[PDB]
Amino acid sequence: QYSTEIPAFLTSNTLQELKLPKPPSLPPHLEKCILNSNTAYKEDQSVLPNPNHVLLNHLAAANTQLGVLALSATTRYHRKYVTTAMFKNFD
Amino acid sequence: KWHFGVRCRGDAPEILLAVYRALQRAGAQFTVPKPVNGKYRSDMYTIKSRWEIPHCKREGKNTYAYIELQLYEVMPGCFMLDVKSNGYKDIYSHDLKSSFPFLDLCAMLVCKLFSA
Amino acid sequence: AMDVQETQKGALKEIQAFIRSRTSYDVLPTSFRLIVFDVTLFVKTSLSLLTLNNIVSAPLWDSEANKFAGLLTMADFVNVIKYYYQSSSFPEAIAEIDKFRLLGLREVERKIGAIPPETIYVHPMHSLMDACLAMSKSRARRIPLIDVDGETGSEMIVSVLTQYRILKFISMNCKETAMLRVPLNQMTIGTWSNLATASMETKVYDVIKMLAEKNISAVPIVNSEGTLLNVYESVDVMHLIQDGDYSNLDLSVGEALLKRPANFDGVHTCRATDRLDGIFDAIKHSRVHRLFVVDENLKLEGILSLADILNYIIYDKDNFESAV
Ligand SMILES: Nc1ncnc2c1ncn2[C@@H]1O[C@H](COP(=O)(O)OP(=O)(O)O)[C@@H](O)[C@H]1O
Ligand SMILES: Nc1ncnc2c1ncn2[C@@H]1O[C@H](COP(=O)(O)OP(=O)(O)O)[C@@H](O)[C@H]1O
Repeated sequence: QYSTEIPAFLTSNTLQELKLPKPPSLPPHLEKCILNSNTAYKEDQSVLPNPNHVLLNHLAAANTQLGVLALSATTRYHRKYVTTAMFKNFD
Repeated sequence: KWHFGVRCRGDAPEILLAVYRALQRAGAQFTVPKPVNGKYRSDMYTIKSRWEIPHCKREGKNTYAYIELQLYEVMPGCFMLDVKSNGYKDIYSHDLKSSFPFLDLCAMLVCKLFSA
Repeated sequence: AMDVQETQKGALKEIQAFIRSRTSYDVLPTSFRLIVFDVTLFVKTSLSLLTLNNIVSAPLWDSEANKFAGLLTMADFVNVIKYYYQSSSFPEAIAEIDKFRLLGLREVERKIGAIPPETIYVHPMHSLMDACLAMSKSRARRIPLIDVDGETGSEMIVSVLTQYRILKFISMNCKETAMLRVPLNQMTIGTWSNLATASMETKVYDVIKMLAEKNISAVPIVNSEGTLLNVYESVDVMHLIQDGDYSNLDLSVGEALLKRPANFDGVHTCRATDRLDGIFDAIKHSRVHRLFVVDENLKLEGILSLADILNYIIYDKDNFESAV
């Protein structure tokens, strides 16, 4: 069931307040991003290890010092994996 | 340097608010918490959104993109806002999983979170 | 079938058959990275991103349409520079580049003749032969593998295939490379006259004009005696302009070759008596982009290029530089 409007209670506002639940803690598998792996320039620097089929399609991000956005996701193409890394402006 | 999602600091529902507003500014649509009689349930930090895909909107095709967000406490005071793709579906028929436009949308979202 | 040049004859036959029976998909590693730029990135940024990620090329994404927007390679820069040198009476006009977004660089090229009107690529599930024919129909030395997600109509850039990685693939997968035992000087292959050559004294922009005019990816540097010393590659141009110093173009080749990081695929040489069997082996274990053919005393005789080799196996028996 979708919706277009900001839930009201998140403007009460807002300390006071319910003393609402925490989100769950970070599970161990999002601790590591395969992009940080370049075992491979020996000699094909594009090779990554096999991903982990839980983490297909999760956005990852990275600091550039260049004033653009670094984004990436991993996906199955037929039986092979493509991690695409996008460099993109903000405007 | 690479890590999943986008980092967040501060107050958990303060961040939940910002994400909600950020969706609203992109024109995404979203699920919303529903309490247990009381009483807000921890899954409120699980947001399913739906995004009209602009270049399909340009044809005038009704094709949508499904994106799930999830908050996780990392340290005390530090959070990962995790973003994952549930795929695309047009209102019609009749089996690739591209990262696009999923990545172009996370790009939009991130612009909204920051221009806030 | 049972002697050199009749054994080679047959061996080539298997190799093309091998080529046709595979797809571009098949060449790809089972899990790899692909770096993609927004077409609206500024030129300086994109240069900084190639170097930092250690790449010489990247496919462009037109993100509003979700469409592949061209392939960015050192050729784009080599062609714009040539143009400015041949046309502008103003040496500092070249500096202007830095203001361009990749999209506006591509328009200048479009307007200037330097780019094809529609936009070369292949389906990754089609035949590997498809990839070669195209890369040899245009003299492009790499090609995008593009598919389409029918749920969105958006395009899916799967990979970019280089000539080098096709040949490596062939070297590792075809036993029959070892049966190509015919010396180069018997076959008809490579270029053996009218070499574009340069010396240390030569100016970089003259080397760049040679590169654009002959649609060649590299230029050998020789001494007065014509011994081979080194090479100046279109990828070398990237290292001179990376900091916005477009005056590094007036450097002599020698000066510019000192600014080169170690890193450098090296320069590969063979004798004229060398055969294709050994070369596929050099390829199997090392990153060769071309072979200079030399004599006892390192004197240049000719050039055996990757296109050259691909073209020899795939076929049955002044302006502008293509994607590099
Ligand atoms: N756009 C890109 N994204 C990711 N990796 C790339 C890209 N372009 C080149 N590479 C990688 O850089 C390395 C050097 O390749 P390159 O110089 O482009 O051609 P070649 O395939 O002849 O080595 C290879 O491991 C290749 O996979
Ligand atoms: N310096 C040169 N002079 C004349 N012809 C060349 C030169 N370098 C390469 N060629 C030839 O021109 C064509 C361009 O090949 P290409 O793959 O661009 O060469 P490379 O990548 O080694 O610079 C090929 O037929 C090649 O044999």
